Amino acid sequence: RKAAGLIQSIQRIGSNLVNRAHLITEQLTSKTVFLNMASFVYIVFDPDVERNPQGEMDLLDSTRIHPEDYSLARKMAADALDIEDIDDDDESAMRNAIYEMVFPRSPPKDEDDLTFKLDELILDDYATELERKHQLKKRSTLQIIKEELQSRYREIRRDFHILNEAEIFQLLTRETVDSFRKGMVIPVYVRKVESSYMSVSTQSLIAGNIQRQDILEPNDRRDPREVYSVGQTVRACILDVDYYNFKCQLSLLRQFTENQVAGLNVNRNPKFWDIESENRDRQEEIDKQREESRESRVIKHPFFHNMKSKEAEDYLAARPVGDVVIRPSSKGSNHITISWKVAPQLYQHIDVLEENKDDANAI
Amino acid sequence: RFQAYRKSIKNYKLSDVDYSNERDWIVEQLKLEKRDFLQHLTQAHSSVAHLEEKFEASVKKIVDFIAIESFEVPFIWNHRRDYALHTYNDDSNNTIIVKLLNEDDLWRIVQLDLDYHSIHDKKAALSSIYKQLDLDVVDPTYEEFFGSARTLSELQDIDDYLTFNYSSQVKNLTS
Amino acid sequence: KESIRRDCERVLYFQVKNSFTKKIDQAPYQPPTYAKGTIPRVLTLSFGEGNRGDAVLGVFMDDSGDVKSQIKFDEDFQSRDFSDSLTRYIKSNNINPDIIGISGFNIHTKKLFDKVNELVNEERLTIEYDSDKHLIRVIYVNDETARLYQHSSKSSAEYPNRPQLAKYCIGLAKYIQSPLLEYLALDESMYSLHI
Amino acid sequence: LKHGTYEKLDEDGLIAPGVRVSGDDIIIGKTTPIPPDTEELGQRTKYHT
Amino acid sequence: VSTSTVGARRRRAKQQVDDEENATLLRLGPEFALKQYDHDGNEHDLIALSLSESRLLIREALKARSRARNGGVIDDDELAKVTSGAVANGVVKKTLDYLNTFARFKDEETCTAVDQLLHNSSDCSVLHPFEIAQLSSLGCEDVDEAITLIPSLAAKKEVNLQRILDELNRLEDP
Amino acid sequence: MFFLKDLSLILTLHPSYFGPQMNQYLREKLLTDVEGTCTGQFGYIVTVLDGMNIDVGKGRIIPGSGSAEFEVKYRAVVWKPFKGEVVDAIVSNVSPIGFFADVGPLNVFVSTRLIPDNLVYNPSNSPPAYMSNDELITKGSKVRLKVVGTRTDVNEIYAIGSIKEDFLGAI
Amino acid sequence: LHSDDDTINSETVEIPTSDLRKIFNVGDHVRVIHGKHTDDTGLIVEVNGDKVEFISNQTKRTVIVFSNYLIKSTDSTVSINESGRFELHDLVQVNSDLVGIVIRAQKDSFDVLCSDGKLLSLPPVSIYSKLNLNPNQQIAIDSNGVEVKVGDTVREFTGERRQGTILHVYRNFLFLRSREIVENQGVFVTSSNRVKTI
Amino acid sequence: ELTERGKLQIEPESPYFDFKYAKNRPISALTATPDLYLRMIQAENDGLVNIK
RNA sequence: GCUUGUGCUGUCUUCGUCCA
Repeated sequence: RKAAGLIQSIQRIGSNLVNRAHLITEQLTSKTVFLNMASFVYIVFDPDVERNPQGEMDLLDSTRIHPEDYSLARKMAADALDIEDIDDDDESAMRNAIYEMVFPRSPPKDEDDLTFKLDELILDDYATELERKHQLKKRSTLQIIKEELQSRYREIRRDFHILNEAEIFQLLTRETVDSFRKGMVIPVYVRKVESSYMSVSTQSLIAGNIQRQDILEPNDRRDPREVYSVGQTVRACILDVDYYNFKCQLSLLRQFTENQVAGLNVNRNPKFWDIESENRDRQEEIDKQREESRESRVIKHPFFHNMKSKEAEDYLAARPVGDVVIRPSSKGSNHITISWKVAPQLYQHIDVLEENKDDANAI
Repeated sequence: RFQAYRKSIKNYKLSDVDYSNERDWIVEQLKLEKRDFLQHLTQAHSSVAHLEEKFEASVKKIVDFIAIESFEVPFIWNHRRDYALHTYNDDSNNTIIVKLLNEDDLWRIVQLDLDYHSIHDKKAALSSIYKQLDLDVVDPTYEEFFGSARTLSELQDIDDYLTFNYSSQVKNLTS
Repeated sequence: KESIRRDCERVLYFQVKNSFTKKIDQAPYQPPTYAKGTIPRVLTLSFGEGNRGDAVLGVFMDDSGDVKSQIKFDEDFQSRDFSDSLTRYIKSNNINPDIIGISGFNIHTKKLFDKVNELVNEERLTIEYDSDKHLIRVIYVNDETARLYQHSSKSSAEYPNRPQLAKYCIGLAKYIQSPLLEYLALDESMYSLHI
Repeated sequence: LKHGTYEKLDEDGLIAPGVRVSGDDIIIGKTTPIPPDTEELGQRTKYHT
Repeated sequence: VSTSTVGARRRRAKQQVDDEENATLLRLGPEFALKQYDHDGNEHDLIALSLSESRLLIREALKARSRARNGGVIDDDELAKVTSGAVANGVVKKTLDYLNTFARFKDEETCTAVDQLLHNSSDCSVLHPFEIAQLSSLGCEDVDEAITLIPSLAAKKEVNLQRILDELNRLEDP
Repeated sequence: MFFLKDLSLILTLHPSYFGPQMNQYLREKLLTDVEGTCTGQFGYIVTVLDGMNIDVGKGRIIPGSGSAEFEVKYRAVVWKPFKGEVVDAIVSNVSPIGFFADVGPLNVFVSTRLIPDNLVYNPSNSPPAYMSNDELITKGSKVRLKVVGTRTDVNEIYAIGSIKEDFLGAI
Repeated sequence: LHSDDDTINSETVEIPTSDLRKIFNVGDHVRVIHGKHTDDTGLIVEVNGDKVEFISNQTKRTVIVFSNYLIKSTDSTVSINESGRFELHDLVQVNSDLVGIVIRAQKDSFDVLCSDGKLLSLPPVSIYSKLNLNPNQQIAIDSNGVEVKVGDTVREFTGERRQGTILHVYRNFLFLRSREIVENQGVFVTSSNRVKTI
Repeated sequence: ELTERGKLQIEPESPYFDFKYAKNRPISALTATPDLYLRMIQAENDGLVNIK
């Protein structure tokens, strides 16, 4: 909100800010806000436009030096030029000295400006005398003033970042080099099938390759063309990645595609991991994967009755000797038990094995 | 940005004693958070005595700048860097500069400055409640664990202690 | 639990702040024999998705930030005609790039990058300051901000008569010229980036 | 386009006498112009007009 | 999904003010009207249920279903896990927690006495069942508090509200 | 508020299930499709009474598709909030915009504009809370609120409460 | 008219529209007629005379709009067609290394379900791009080794053993649509290794 | 410790699988890896796990 | 490295075909 108000105020006054002090003299900003923002906003200074050192514009308004240190910077510049008629209270001579130091009228051989004379100054004694007289800690401020005077508003940022192989791969594929590396298993779309090599394309268009020793199982002897076809998609395990050429090698062998399940380096330290609870939970999960579905069997036959063994015996009790009843067997849907009355309160159960069954309920 | 941070603060201008307590609290909090850095400073700069005192003075000066002078972190980092570092000359006359604080530590000091005012409000409310209790003789346990209290959890514990042991006075003022 | 949560949130906050600081702390690309921080003259190229139909669109931005001479190439980029057109375009007197930036949507961009780099190396296309001569640099450009720029209504209002891929090229060139301001132009959208 | 074949047409869009024709095959090829879509976003030789 | 026993309700032209749901005005809509019909079409009254009655009914039905599914062979978690459906399990768990943390009457005999007091009373013979459920559920302590929480009871000043509330508090286990 | 209602459901059965266990399979399908569901017209169905002895009748064969359609009538316990009703609640989450409470399966949201001003939200508190001089409401604290508005969704219900009136707030 | 007298409440009076002002009660579903918040619905919370405040349904936040821009509409029934750049159930690239599926769509926001299950609410502009994956890329392989295409119904065996029909495929993750999971309109994310084809 | 929801839904794909059966992890070392403890808390908020 | 495209008018008038 303050920025928009400042922009509107500048556009009211004339869309041009001559000097840093005009943020206070024109009532544009308050004291503390200006004190914060003075050295972080700058006004570009063109020496060809301002021929007057005593002019309204200021050299140091194009630097990072705060306005409270302008007289400090001008005293540094005046003392560096070996001037001796200078007095601290004479601001005009200070401005002339700094103007002739930063924009000399007759620069020496192969020197743009007299800023190189600043390196002869002993800033430590100046900071010591400042601390003694005025109780100001300004040792780093003298260095900042020196660096800004030698080159007004340098580029302090790091150099432009240039992408490496991993960054280029991540940029072009959106797969990091962590989620696409050796040992991982991915589905690949087969594109070419040959006698000795196979060419596939992954989901992110990275061209894969599989060799004869990695297509077929060791016990297999059939030709690769008979085993796979173009357009089919299969699972494969990564054996090498070329992050520069966007090419990878894969293997379709069972030893690589299926066994490698624990792809994460989970710290299974016994003191730091509950091994026994994990084993019990995994065993219970296998014991739940063993669950199966089952149902009764229905058979259409005049002497067939859906009864148990004891039920069949009781049913045959009311019937004379020689009558026959048929009941399902406990050994499975492929077996049938036939019970016939041998004698009063004596029955024989005979198991019959069925072969070439058309259906579980069929005969 | 300071107005946005301090918009939720009911009253920001602390008294002198409360301000000194705030400075001490921020120094203690930074000492707790920066324990490894202080250990590295003590071990690797053993030849210099009382560097932690210089660290305390620097943290207090940064808190002084932020609270009284209302300087934001970039201004302090750029134009007040001499208060955030210590220099000395070794036996071989070697000029050595030690960087006590960084920009992230200045932001953390801003965060602790913002955080302490909730503690101050809670402590003021607890002291006011104790005043309305109006004990004939000051409770040694209350003052003992109220002087050393530095987190709102301990203030909540003291509040629970007071509302339990002096429940009759609370009922009279008013389960 | 609350105390550890607050401490870990503080640590993660400072880590995210440092990561974002590493993201946005980039100067503009410095052309050779010029002082650091000087804005370079940029030429950006992209065919888009890399499909059969897609043509290459180019945008040239000078050091003053003004877009100049957007062009459309009407030939297969794997042919000699595209190479001749690009050689005539770069060697034109009114265009003097300091760097060539290339970015795209998939791995087909590698073919364009290799083609442009090989053409620049073979033809010896040097920087024209109009002495020591240096070849123009060809790089990959991170397009974090360009993909959001091309859909922004501000870009559409700025360039009403231009397609989306032209806005993508302008975003890439602006990112090369000033990464910080391009991050700032996202406004609320910069919190959705991968920091 | 239609589902029939176009390989029996000549350069001028007309079939020649003596050629075998089956149902739906194209015997006269004719096109009408259409104001192009936003395909000027870049389609080197494959933008429909 | 499920359809009520009340049907028809075709298009007309008149519009009425007794159509919006409102607890204060005792306008519960057509599907929750005072007069209902069973599967046989006979007359039926709206059946409100307090948290004690609801908790007893849900516990009884759930334990009956659990006993039936186990071949006829108390914990809320296992009883909730008896039901099928993860979202259903979460819903019944939330209801069990809500009922448990606000159970005014955890005993069958206390709930029976409360229901008999709130039904057989001469003053309560005019009280709406929703008012009865609200009084037995919210556990109010004062006539003014009950009137403020339940605006419908303000117009029924012929009810010995205070002594009924004191009897409810007495029956409530401290 | 809980109620007893006579509800009906239409159940369609594929011909592959035309076996002796048809009635029990229909019963379990009805239980899975009714228990825990939320219908805006009725509210929340929590349990079905006499769930193992529900009459299903005779199913009608749909012409042209073979599948049978069953009309199953049952009595179930149903809970539905009403506008202008005061009920108890338990706070589940605290936020600057307001607090979220749970009334059984229903989640009720109360905005700050329906909360008294003295219950200032304290985010520094552990856990964060809306606290006053004599009141402190946080996660898990008993609250008595009055339902003002109810929002009906396809298979969900959203309620809005208020605590600005008397005999409300912390309990 | 409504008044304490019953005989007055049974009378109908024809009144010009120029002397009528709408009455908005607290807790009523109202739909915005015109303005920046057009087609926003919700429940009225505060009635400050001319200005009315209401908690929205789409953004679920309080919105202050003048009473002249409100119509009492008990249901939203907002259609999101001809908006944004994203159809419902689109597989949208959130950023460089994030992807998701649009679950619900709004006038100026979207709800995205990530591959890991986290839900996000973003403006349309903040979405990086839309993934228009080719049909050959949109193929995965189940735990048995049988190919599963979009539209094939599959049912898990690990975990909760849920079932759904394939809606989108991203790497090893399958976005499934299901009837019984009403929590996210049927959309739940599982890896292809967890499912078996039916 | 795992709830039933956690007992089922904690699959290898999930980010919470890293700490599914963790134990004897000191509090002093939690601040070194804030993401781990934040993920634990977020899993707790889902009702899958309980931090004890 | 190279891959295959996915549809049709309306309204009248006249002349005819098989019965009636």
